[PDB]
Amino acid sequence: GGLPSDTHVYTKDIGRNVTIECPFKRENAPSKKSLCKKTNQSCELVIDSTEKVNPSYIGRAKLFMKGTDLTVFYVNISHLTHNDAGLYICQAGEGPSADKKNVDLQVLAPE
Ligand SMILES: *[C@@H]1O[C@H](CO)[C@@H](O)[C@H](O)[C@H]1NC(C)=O
Repeated sequence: GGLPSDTHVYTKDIGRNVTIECPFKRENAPSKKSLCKKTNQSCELVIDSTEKVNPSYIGRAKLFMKGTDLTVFYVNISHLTHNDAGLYICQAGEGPSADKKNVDLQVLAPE
């Protein structure tokens, strides 16, 4: 059951949607906001605030903020597939001072 530090787990049935919460600090409010998916030593872009999106998620992923809450962004992923399962990282900013949040998506799929 090893996880990255302070991981938020989301559990969804196949074909449903998930809204991932990505907290950050004021220092990174002006910076790029992104979600990426872990591979063992790579994190592959899912979507970022420059409107770049992974072809495997286009039409299914949306990145937004809400109200005047200046300290959190959201990524909704719809039409979940078993291949969407796994670890993701939220990032606000770039480099050593970036705010990161570890996320684990569990997708329950047919036997
Ligand atoms: C997304 O899932 C929520 C449950 O968290 C549900 O209320 C909502 O209707 C779903 N939206 C779509 C477009 O499937």
